[PDB]
Amino acid sequence: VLSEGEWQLVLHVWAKVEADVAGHGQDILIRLFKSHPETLEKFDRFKHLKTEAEMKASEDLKKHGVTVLTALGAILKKKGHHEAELKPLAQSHATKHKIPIKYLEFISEAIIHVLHSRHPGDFGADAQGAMNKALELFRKDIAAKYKELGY
Ligand code: HEM
Repeated sequence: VLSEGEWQLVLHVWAKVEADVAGHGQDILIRLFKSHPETLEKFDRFKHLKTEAEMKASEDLKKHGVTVLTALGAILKKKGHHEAELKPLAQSHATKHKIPIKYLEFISEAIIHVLHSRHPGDFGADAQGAMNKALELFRKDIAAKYKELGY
């Protein structure tokens, strides 16, 4: 369970993200796809993209990054009380999009990396640790839903 102090560190840096949702979403998905190409293959929308420049030029990718970060922000602001938000997300990702938990670990690493690059003054080690804990909680709770469903 995150402490109040940990949630403050998480939401302080997240408020900085929300100033440029789309640019963060691009950086994060591109890092994900470059660092873990298996993840790109899960996206019929995006698997035609073969270079970083093509990824950065795709408006559809930018739109999707906004969708992803908007959902994540809504979850983070619940400070753990996110059951209702995770239900549909876990269901779609387990049963329709077929995303392993490990790939959620990979996107978490990309989120952390981009936050560090964009917001170093609000993302020192204490804040990095807190954000890691928040994304771990996210994964833990999705994984329990995956297990219920047999994924
Ligand atoms: C922070 C973690 C993530 C969040 C918050 C998130 C959120 C979302 C949201 C809100 C949607 C649209 C509604 C829905 O279908 O549930 C979606 C769609 C989708 N997600 Fe995620 N997602 C996450 C991680 C991932 C990862 C790591 C992958 C793949 C490696 C993935 C693959 C997909 C796919 C394939 C779709 C459908 C895209 C389409 O064709 O329109 N998601 N995600």
